[PDB]
Amino acid sequence: SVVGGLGGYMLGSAMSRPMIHFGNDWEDRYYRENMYRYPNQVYYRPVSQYSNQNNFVHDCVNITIKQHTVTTTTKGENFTETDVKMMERVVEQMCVTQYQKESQAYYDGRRSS
Repeated sequence: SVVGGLGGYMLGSAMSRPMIHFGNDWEDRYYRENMYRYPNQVYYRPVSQYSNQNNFVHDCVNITIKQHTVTTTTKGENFTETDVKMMERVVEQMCVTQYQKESQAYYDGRRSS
């Protein structure tokens, strides 16, 4: 299964974008401009071999950014470490929450959810 070019991951739903302002006086305004460039969603693996939360998040901050750092970057996207970092933050935030949900779609079978 491949939701375009994943290869064998899930691809999440798209949601609002966190306002990431970093405590800086350029990184807020910088991100506020360029934020539309980022994937509005994240890639991931099933939590059914993870049990932690943060392990999953590293493993999906990996795949999401990796994909965009190879995939979009070959298709005439091109970003800096500075942008790749704003992506890093965004993906971290969105992925923790994707985890909380897919967790509630992994262990949930013992409840009604």
